[PDB]
Amino acid sequence: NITIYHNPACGTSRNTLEMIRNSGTEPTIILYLENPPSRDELVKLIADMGISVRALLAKNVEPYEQLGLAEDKFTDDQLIDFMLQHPILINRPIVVTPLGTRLCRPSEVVLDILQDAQKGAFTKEDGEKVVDEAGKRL
Ligand SMILES: [Cs+]
Ligand SMILES: [Cs+]
Ligand SMILES: [Cs+]
Ligand SMILES: [Cs+]
Repeated sequence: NITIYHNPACGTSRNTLEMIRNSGTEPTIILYLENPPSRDELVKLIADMGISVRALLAKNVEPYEQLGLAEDKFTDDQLIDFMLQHPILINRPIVVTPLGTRLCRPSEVVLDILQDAQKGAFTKEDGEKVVDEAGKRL
């Protein structure tokens, strides 16, 4: 039972999706920019990811820049509500499986929560080797 909050225009997100698929399951794909999680869902996701709210914030996007989010003047809940109101602020990809939830940055973090091993070697789209045919992480 796998869900990925995906951005098809992001290489990290594409590589993570192809590793989910190479473990033998097709995930539910949520295009978070157009359908972001709700507030309770977002809070849960963050809790399950084990990271700070601030660590999920994408920098180098318009709302982060124009809202001055780089400055330490925001509570966690203010940052969560900015994420709900401006979903491009949610970094990507977020993957949820029966084993847990992770911000998969870098993409191979997803190997921690995939239940089934990669079915064969996996090489990222830019040629970076991740797992060899034997299944060893490179
Ligand atoms: Cs939602
Ligand atoms: Cs695993
Ligand atoms: Cs293998
Ligand atoms: Cs890259």
